[PDB]
Amino acid sequence: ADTKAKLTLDGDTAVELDVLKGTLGQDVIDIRTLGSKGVFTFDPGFTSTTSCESKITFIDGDEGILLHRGFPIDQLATDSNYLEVCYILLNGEKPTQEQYDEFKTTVTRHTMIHEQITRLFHAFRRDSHPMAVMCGITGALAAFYHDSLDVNNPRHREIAAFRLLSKMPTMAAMCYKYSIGQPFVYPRNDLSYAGNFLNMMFSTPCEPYEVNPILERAMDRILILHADHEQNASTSTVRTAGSSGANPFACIAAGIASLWGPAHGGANEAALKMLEEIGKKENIPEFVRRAKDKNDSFRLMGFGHRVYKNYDPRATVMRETCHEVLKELGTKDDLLEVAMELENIALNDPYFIEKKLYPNVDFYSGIILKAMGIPSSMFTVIFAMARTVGWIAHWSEMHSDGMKIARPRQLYTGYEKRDFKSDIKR
Amino acid sequence: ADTKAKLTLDGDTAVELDVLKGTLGQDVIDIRTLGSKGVFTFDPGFTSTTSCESKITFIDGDEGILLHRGFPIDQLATDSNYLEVCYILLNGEKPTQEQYDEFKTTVTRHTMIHEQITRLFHAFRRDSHPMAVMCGITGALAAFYHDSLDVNNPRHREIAAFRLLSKMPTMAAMCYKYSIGQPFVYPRNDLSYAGNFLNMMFSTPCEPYEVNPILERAMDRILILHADHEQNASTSTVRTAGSSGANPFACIAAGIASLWGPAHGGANEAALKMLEEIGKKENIPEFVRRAKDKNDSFRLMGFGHRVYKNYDPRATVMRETCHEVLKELGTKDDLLEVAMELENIALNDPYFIEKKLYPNVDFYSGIILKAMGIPSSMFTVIFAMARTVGWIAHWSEMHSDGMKIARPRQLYTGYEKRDFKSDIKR
Amino acid sequence: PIDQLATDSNYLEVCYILLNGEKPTQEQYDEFKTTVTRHTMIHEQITRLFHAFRRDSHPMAVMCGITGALAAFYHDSLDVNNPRHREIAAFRLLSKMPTMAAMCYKYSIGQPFVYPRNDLSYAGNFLNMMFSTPCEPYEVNP
Ligand SMILES: NC(=O)C1=CN([C@@H]2O[C@H](COP(=O)(O)OP(=O)(O)OC[C@H]3O[C@@H](n4cnc5c(N)ncnc54)[C@H](O)[C@@H]3O)[C@@H](O)[C@H]2O)C=CC1
Ligand SMILES: NC(=O)C1=CN([C@@H]2O[C@H](COP(=O)(O)OP(=O)(O)OC[C@H]3O[C@@H](n4cnc5c(N)ncnc54)[C@H](O)[C@@H]3O)[C@@H](O)[C@H]2O)C=CC1
Ligand SMILES: NC(=O)C1=CN([C@@H]2O[C@H](COP(=O)(O)OP(=O)(O)OC[C@H]3O[C@@H](n4cnc5c(N)ncnc54)[C@H](O)[C@@H]3O)[C@@H](O)[C@H]2O)C=CC1
Repeated sequence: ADTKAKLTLDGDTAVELDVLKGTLGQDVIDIRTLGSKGVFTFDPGFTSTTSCESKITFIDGDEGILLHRGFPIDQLATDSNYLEVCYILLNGEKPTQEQYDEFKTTVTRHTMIHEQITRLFHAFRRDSHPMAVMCGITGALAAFYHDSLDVNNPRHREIAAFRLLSKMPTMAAMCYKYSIGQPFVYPRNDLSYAGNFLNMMFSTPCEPYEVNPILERAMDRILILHADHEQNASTSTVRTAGSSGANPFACIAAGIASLWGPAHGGANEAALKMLEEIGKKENIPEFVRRAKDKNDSFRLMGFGHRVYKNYDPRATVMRETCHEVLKELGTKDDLLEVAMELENIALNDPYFIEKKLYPNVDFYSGIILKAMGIPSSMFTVIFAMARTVGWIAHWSEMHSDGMKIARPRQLYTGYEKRDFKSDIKR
Repeated sequence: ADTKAKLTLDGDTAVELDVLKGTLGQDVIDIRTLGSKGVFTFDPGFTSTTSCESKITFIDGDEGILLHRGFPIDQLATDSNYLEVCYILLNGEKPTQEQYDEFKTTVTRHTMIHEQITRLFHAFRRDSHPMAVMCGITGALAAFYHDSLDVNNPRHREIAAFRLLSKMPTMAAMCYKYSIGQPFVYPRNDLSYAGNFLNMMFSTPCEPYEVNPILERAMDRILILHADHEQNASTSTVRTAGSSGANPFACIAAGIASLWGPAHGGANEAALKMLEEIGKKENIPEFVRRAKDKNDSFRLMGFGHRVYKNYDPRATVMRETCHEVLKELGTKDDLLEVAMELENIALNDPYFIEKKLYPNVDFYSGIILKAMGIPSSMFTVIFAMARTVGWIAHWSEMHSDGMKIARPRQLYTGYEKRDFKSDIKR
Repeated sequence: PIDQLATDSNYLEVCYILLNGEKPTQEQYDEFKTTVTRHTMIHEQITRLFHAFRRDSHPMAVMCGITGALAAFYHDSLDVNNPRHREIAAFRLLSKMPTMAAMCYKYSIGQPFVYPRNDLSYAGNFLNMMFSTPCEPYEVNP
C-alpha cells in the first residue's frame, strides 16, 4: 500500500479510483465504479483489462514461474500425483490421507459411463478425428446427465465435476479405440488413474496387458503438467460460457474445442503434417524440414511460448521424464532421434535463437506419447482430458465467486437509423 | 460528443487518453496501451469495459431502440422475411432481387443433413430434452464437416455459415420428432424457410400437410424477432470461443447451451411448468405464484428484460401476430385466454409494475408457439435456431477484427509460493 | 410345510419338489441342477430385443415384453401336447427367467449385461448378474 493510494481520471469532470494489489503480480486500478459514472474504456482483447480474481494458479511468464495454489509445478510434477494435484486445484489445500482416500474412491467409483452414451460413439464415422468425437460426446453429456445441470446448486456442481474427472479418460480411450477398430475397454478399479488410462488405451481381450510403472508415471506426469495453466483462450471460454448459466458438461465441451482450435488453422494444419511425416534423418537433420517456414506453426509442434519468456517451467520435468521413458523403451528409436536433432536446432540455430522457438512442455510430451505409440491426433485429447480439472476449478471459482453475469458494452460504428425498403419481390 | 472531450489518467504523472465516438450510443475511452505500460484496469462484471467495436446491431436500452445494420426491428419484422434479414445481418445491406435469389437458392439446397449425422439421433435416449439433443448434435457436426473447420480460410467460413443456416431448422425439427416418436421429415425445396420448418415439425407420412399462411408468417416473424440481439451472454460465449479459433460448429454449440443455461435451475422450468400446464383463467393466476415463483420465475416466463427500460420493441409486432394467430386458429386459442389475464396482471399488479416485469416478445412468442402446438421444451431450440444467423455474423465480425483472442488477465490473490510436502500415499 | 422348506431346502430343490411331487435323491438333484445351470444364457438375438426398449421404461414392462417374445425364438418347443416340449420349455423358463430379470435391471440403470456363471448357485448367480460390473470382481455375501 505504498503509493497505492489511488488514481484519478477526468475529461470534463474528475473521478476517484482505488489501487488494488494482488498477493503476487502487478497492481490493478478498480474501475468497477466508472460504469455508473458514465465512463467506459475500450479494450478489444482484454490486454489492459483484468477481468477476475483468482487463487488457483499463478504465472509470471518472464521469470518462468508456475504455481498451483502456491505450490510450484516442478515439485508437484515430481512429488505428488494427478489426483492429489486435482484435489489441490479444487480444494486449495493438499489432502489428508482420509480426505485423499475419499476423493480417490469417489473418482474411481464413477469411471464407467452409461451404456447408452457408449452407443453414441458408434454413430460417428470411423475415419473421424478423435478430438472431434471427443467434443461430440462431451457436448452430448447433458442429455444423459440432466440430473446435475443447475450450477446454482452446490450439489450439482459437485456431482458434475466428479463425473467429468472420472469419465473424461474413459471417453478419451474410447475415442482412440473407436478410431483403430479395437473393442472398448472397461475401467478397472485396481488400477491407478494413469495405469487405468494406458490399459483402456492399449489392452485387448486377446492377452493381459501389463502397465509399465515407468510409462505409467510418465503418463501421470504428462497429466499433472497439463492440469491447469491459469487464464488463457480455452479457460476464458469455459468462464464465459459458464457465467451464462450453461451446464458444466457444455462448458467443458467448449473448453475442449477452444483447446483444439489452433490445430485446424490451415497454416498450422499444413505444417504439423510436414513434421509428422518428413523425417528420414535426411530432411529434419539437414534442416530440410526446417528449410520451409513460410508459416510458423511452431508452438503447435512444441516450439516457443506465448507467456514464458525463455523457457516453459513445465518442460523441465517433462524432458527428464522424456529421457527416462526413451531409455526404458529401449533404443529402437531411429526416427525418434529427430527429437534429439530438433532440440539441437531449436537451441543452436540463430533463427530459433532469435525468434525464441524453444522446446516447450508439449515438445517433450509429444515425444513421450509418440514413443508410446499414441497417434498424433490423440495428443490434444489427452491434454484436454488433463486440463479438465483445471477447467472445473476455474468454473467453480467463477460461479462460487459472485456470478457477476456481465452484459458487455460494444462501441457501435455501423449505420445510423435508416428506413428499410426491400428491393425484392420475394 | 457531450462530456466526451479529452481525458487524462492520473497516477503520479498525466496519461492523456483519447475519447472514441460511435455512430450511435456512448463514446468510450481508449485504453488499449495502458497495460502495454504495466497499468491494468480491474473490472469484473465488465461494468465499464467495452468488449469490442461492432457494426451489426444497435440497442438503446432506455429508448427501446433495436437496429439491424441500421434498420428498425419493426420495419424488418413487418415487411421483410427471415432470409432477407439473414442476408442483411450477414452482408450489411438489403440484397438486390439477384443477390437474394442467389442466397436463397444456396440456403435451400443444403438443408438436408448427412445420413450418418442422422444416425446419431437414435443413440440419444427417447426421454432426452430436445435442447440437450440439439446441443449434442450441433457439437458433433465438426466430426463430419471436417472440410470447413479453418476459421481463417474464407471459403471454409462461408460453407460453415451456409451449413449452419441451412441445417439448423432440419435438426431442430428432428429433435422434436425424436422426442415424440414420430418419423423424421426431409426438407422440401419448394417450401419457404418457415414453412419448411413447420412441415418438418408437424407433417407425418399419413396425410399431406397444409401450411397455414398466417402460421407460416407468424413463425417467420418469430425468426426475425430473434435473429440477433447485440453483445449478450450467449453471443459473448460465441465471440470468445471463436477467438481461440474454435471451429464454427463448436462455437454455435456453445451459444446454444449458453442460451439454454439460464433455464436449468430447479426453480426455473418448475415455475415454467405451472404456466402452460393450465388452461383455466383462475388457476395459473389468481393468488398463485404470488410468491410461489422461485429463482427468476418471472423473468423466465417472458416478463421483464435487463436491456430495455420501458418495453421490448420486438413485442410490438409479436403481440400483433399473436392476435392474428389466436384469431385465425380459434380452436387452439380461446381456451388459452389465460394469457390476457397474465398480461393484465403484468400491466397492473403493483408487484409487476414495481419490478418492471412488463411482457416481452418471448411472452407473445410463447403464446404463438403454445397455440401452434409447440411444447415449451422446444421454445429455446427455436429461439436458438433463429439466433444462429446472429451468432454467425458476430463470429465473422470478431474474425474480421483479427480473430480477437480472449485470454485476459487475472488479479492473483491466492497463496504466495509455498513448499509442497505430501506425507500421504496413493 | 413352507417354514421347513424355507429353512431346510433351497430354491432348486423346492422347484424340483413342486414339479416332481417328491424330494430329490442326490442323483436326481444333480441332474436337475445341471440341466438348469446349462441353459441360463439366452440367445444373443433376444438380448438384441432389450435394446429396442426405452431406458426409461419400467423393468416389469420390459420383463413382460421379452417373455412374451420368447415364442418367436423358441418355436421349437411350443406344442404342449408333446411331453418333450413341455419339458424343454419349462427348463428354459427356470434357467432363463433370472437372466432376463437382471437384464431388465441393468438396462434400466445403464450398466452392461452380465453373463450367467456356472460356478455360482442359482441365487448367487442372480445377485452377480444384478450387481457386478467389469470394473471389479463382485463377491456375493453368503
Ligand atoms: N461425489 C458424489 O457424491 C457423486 C455421486 N454420483 C452419483 O452416482 C450415481 C451414478 O452417476 P454416474 O456415475 O454419472 O452414472 P452414469 O449414468 O454414467 O452410469 C454409470 C453407471 O455405472 C456405475 N459405475 C461407474 N463406474 C463404476 C465403477 N468404477 N465401479 C462400479 N460402478 C461404476 C455408476 O454408478 C452408474 O451405476 C448418481 O446417483 C450420481 O449422482 C456421481 C458422481 C459423484
Ligand atoms: N456456399 C456453397 O457453395 C456451399 C457448398 N457446400 C459444399 O457442398 C458439399 C457439402 O454439402 P452438405 O449439404 O453440407 O452435405 P451433407 O454432408 O450435409 O449431406 C447432404 C447431402 O445431400 C445434399 N443436399 C443437402 N440438402 C439438399 C436439398 N435440400 N436438396 C437436395 N440435396 C440436398 C448435399 O449436397 C449432400 O450431397 C461440400 O462440397 C461442401 O463444401 C456446402 C455449403 C455451402
Ligand atoms: N432338459 C432338456 O433336455 C433341455 C434341453 N434344451 C436344449 O438345449 C438346446 C439349446 O436350448 P436353449 O438353452 O433354449 O438355447 P437358446 O436358443 O437360448 O440359446 C442359448 C445358447 O447358449 C447355450 N447356453 C445357455 N446357457 C449356457 C451355459 N450356462 N453354459 C453353456 N452354454 C449355455 C445354449 O445351449 C444355447 O447354445 C436346445 O436343443 C434345447 O432343446 C434346453 C433346455 C432343456
